[PDB]
Amino acid sequence: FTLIELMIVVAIIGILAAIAIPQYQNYVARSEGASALATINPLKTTVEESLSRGIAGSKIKIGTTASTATET
Amino acid sequence: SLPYWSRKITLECTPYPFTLRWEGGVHKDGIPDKVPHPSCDPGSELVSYT
Repeated sequence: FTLIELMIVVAIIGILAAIAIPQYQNYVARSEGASALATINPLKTTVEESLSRGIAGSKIKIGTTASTATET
Repeated sequence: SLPYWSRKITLECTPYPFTLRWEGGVHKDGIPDKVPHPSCDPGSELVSYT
């Protein structure tokens, strides 16, 4: 081993240790909103169906408790 | 004594009121508390009815 190789390696290390990094927060901030609406939009179909069929409001809830001929 | 004729007819019933009751609720998995007022707290709602 010599000093030339070691110095060249040290210089190349510092050279590589200079890559810039741009922002990456707005991407996730927008992806979260693009998914929230896509997930909570389809409920309007069920709401309109329940309001136009015959049953009144209030009884319309969320979860997984089966269904019947009165509550949705 | 002279002739005579008559007729009669009646209809009536006696009273006897009474009352009936019945309760119930939605069945859940892992809830042995079969009471209209579920004291547990799994993660749903029980409308119940009495």
